[PDB]
Amino acid sequence: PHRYRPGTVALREIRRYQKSTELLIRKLPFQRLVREIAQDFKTDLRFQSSAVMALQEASEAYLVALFEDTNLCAIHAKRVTIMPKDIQLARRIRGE
Amino acid sequence: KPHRYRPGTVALREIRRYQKSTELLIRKLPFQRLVREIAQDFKTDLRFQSSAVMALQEASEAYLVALFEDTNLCAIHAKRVTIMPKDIQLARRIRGERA
Amino acid sequence: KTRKESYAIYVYKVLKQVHPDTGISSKAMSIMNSFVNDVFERIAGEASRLAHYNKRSTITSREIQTAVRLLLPGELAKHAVSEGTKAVTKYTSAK
Amino acid sequence: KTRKESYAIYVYKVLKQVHPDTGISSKAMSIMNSFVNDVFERIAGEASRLAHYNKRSTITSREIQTAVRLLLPGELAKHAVSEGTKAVTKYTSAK
Amino acid sequence: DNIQGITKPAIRRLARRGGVKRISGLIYEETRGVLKVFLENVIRDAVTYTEHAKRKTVTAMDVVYALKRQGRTLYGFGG
Amino acid sequence: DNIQGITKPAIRRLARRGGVKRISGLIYEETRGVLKVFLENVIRDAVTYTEHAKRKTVTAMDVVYALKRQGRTLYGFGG
Amino acid sequence: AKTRSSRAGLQFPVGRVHRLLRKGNYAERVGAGAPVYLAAVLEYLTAEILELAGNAARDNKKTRIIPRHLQLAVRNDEELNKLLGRVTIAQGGVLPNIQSVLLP
Amino acid sequence: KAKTRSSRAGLQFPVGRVHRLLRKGNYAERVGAGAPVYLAAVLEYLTAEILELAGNAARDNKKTRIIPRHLQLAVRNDEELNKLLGRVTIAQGGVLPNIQSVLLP
DNA sequence: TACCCGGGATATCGAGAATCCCGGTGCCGAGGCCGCTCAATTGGTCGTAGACAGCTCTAGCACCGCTTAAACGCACGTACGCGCTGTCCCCCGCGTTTTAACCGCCAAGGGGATTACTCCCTAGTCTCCAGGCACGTGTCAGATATATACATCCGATATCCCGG
DNA sequence: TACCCGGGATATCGGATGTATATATCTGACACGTGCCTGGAGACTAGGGAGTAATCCCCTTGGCGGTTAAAACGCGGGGGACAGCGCGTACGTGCGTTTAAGCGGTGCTAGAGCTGTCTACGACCAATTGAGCGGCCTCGGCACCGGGATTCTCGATATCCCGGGTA
Repeated sequence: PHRYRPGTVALREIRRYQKSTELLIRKLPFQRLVREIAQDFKTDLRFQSSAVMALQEASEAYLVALFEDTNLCAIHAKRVTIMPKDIQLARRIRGE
Repeated sequence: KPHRYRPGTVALREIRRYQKSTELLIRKLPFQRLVREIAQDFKTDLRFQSSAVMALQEASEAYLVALFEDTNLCAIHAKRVTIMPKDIQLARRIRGERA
Repeated sequence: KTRKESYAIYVYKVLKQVHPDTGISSKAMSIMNSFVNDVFERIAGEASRLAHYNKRSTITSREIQTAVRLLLPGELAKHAVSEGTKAVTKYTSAK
Repeated sequence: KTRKESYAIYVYKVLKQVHPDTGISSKAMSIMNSFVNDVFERIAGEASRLAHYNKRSTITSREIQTAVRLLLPGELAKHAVSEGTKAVTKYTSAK
Repeated sequence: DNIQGITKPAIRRLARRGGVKRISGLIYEETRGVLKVFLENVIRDAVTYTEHAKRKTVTAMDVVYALKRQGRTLYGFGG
Repeated sequence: DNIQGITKPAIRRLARRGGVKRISGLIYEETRGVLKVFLENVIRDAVTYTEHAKRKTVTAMDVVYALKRQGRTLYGFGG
Repeated sequence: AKTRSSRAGLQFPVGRVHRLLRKGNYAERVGAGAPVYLAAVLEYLTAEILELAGNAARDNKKTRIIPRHLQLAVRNDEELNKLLGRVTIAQGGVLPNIQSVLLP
Repeated sequence: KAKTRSSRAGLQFPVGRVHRLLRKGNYAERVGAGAPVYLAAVLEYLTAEILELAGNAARDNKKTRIIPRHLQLAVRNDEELNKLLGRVTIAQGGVLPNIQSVLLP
């Protein structure tokens, strides 16, 4: 029964996803979330497909830059585990 | 015996004293010499209004005070109370000022 | 001796209308003047951008209204749009 | 069927003049078109601001030159001002 | 309510793209919160532009103008 | 060379205004570096505006326009 | 000779706002509802900020608003802080903020 | 005698379209002639630099068609193009292959 | 005690899962050709924006003398940074089972966009005049010296508690 | 080996230091009046940007069948985050010494800041034509399936050198 040590598949995935360019969030649940959030601003809103694709591109770019800053906060705290402490520190130093 | 406080009490006393004041903390004349020296490397024989140097000093002090605020939050985040150049570099990197 | 325009007397008028006994220094008057210029430029900028987006060349009250709803955060937008619409009604129905 | 203007053929011409064998996809063409529009708006914005500061109403080559020296970081500014001044000389001394 | 559609593997993939090796368990709800706030800001502005155009369909240009106003310029969708 | 005119007590006062209780010794040179880089960026832009106005005196409006371009709007000096 | 400020019940000048919208090169055409509405908005923001600043001057037992009072008026309100987050007010200083972990 | 100003100025980007965008865009009352020539020159230079670095990164990837990913690498591996486009998201580009040192075994 | 027994850490190899490279095949989007239409160009005409000369008078820069406020340096001690170590629990890899994301195909209609037509709102001119600004003058808000009260905060100490 | 006395952690009040609250003085900066002039306002006209009606066809939404990649659910374990401990070193506090930053003056002059003149450079208008865009097409570069080389991982195993109780 082969089993890797903890850490090796994580680093393998870090490499696989830093080489790839495809969208990581699934398309349809993100679309439902966007329509749900829009609902609380105007009823009966329609959406071009490219509008939801643009929202998804920008949302994923934002969350990836956020996890990069969060990883730098974790490393700064002598840890290899990201924590909600780290996300809150990142957004605070970033000014959000 | 000569009276002496413990480390920390005068620091906090000064924190309160300077968070109440609004005056400029850097002295005026050495900052003016630094501003003229840096300008020299862009164009020779430049003149400056007095309000121009006051504006430079106002913005520079506001910038360094916000920077030390973020640096203190990084230090506290690392379970420390002493700021370090690691902390300044982390602050400036996350703030986007590295380049 | 060129007359430099300012918002100083208008800020002073609104200050007397909100606090009749409190005066104001000249440095705080400079800060209020720069605040007024800044917010002016922000709103007129966003309104010009809105007009360019919609292939229009006329800045009307609708552009300023949507610029205020974009730029002011939340409740400041709600009260200012109300105040602004009030002043345009009083303007369009006056003598 | 309204003709939507673009910079696509001009980007393709400059691509053939810098890499004769490499083509380009349509998504990268969209990204280059948006880059050109963006840098255009940035430079024309800063130039308009410069003209308003100096109480002027004419955007000349000097305003665009100082806008480029403000907006482009360092060596991109040095080479582009040179290239731009070259093209204005060739323009002002042509037949 | 559809915020759970942002699954735990999807947040893990996003973290992998950011270079994160190890992820604690309380991250996922925190991340759902932050993404929810981001889309709130962006879609509000986009809907405002739709309101001003007297239209009922939110175009991609609206989302581009909105992200650009917020200082996050997106290339590849026009404009 | 005049960068030492930014003294150790002045950096300590600035840190006190930021709320810092304890300061390590390597801070001071690091801070001299960061301030030097900040003024470099700002004065370069201000000098550019002076160059464009065909003048020899750097006005306060030049420094205000420069700080504003860099996203740090300063009130109280005109404009 | 009734001015448009008094006609609209306002204090900020509708004529100066209108000629700054004309000279500022924002569009080709500028209506009449636009400078009235914009003067109304500007008057409201000036009113709100000078109100909070007079309050902070009263708390400090003073009858003259200084820069420090504008600083406190802006940074203790949430929406004016969001509005003026990227703005430095000169001669203002900072809020009296001391972190919890530094206290004994 | 219908020689266009693009060819007259020795450039490729259209000086006429740049000039009519400076007029339509409501930037100033008057617009000279040196302004659209100079601005078309600057725009041509930046497009040249970006497509140069992008063809290099496409060649290094053994590809003959520049994709978004290649523009991403071309911009983010250059320092001054990164300073120019620091706050700009390129769609379909991803990120650089960056792994921190402390995470490695 | 010196034993042969026994827990910590090192190099070394070989199975083993994963990934890169290499051919082989299909398919669809990028490059290229053609009509045409509308915007780039050329020629001409005014009007005023800006380059230029001259004058002024404002403030920006060098120069000295006191004056303490603050920077500099040194001793010293203690409090915090950091390394070590021990625990435990939480997250990570992996197998199994569920489930909803995706494709693809089609259908109905909401509204995005385009064109035409009228019409009225603003740009522009001209004339008049009064509100806003520069300038002058008073007066009191507050900055500045001194005098006691009112919180911390640190050491002597008051007493608890083992120990060499 | 029992009494007495030395060290350590945690409440208490004296007492020393800095700090918030009471008067007196003196100022100089804010508030207010005056001349005036230049920008705001009123009136009138032209036209072209914008509102509105009709049309039509694009594309957005809704629904169904399958199928298959991905998400959800649990096992077991190690490895990393979290509480405890000690050292030393390097900062913070206070004291004397001393370096220079501020204040107050005048002198000067370079250069900002206005005024009048005047031409050349750009807006505006009409003709015309060719460059740039919609539509079409074909074909080769990219996507993709499969196999082999390779490339790092990880366990099993032989081997090793330092100190607490077995035979």
